[PDB]
Amino acid sequence: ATGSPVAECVEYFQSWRYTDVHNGCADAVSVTVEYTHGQWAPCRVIEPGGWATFAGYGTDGNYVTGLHTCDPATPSGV
Repeated sequence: ATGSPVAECVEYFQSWRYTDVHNGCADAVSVTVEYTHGQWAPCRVIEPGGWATFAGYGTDGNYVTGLHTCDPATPSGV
């Protein structure tokens, strides 16, 4: 309700250099993340209840600040 960055059911946490977005909508949703700079990862689809690792606020990274809902387009869908 309060934090609504993407499909809602997806929830990230910041564990140093690991922004774990755990979805729970029961459906696949594409989520993107906006970093303090941009370590290139602002679009990845989630599996129902799955995760999406994103370069957290590490010194070798940036810091994801906001999640965004992505449209059906994963980087390399083989």
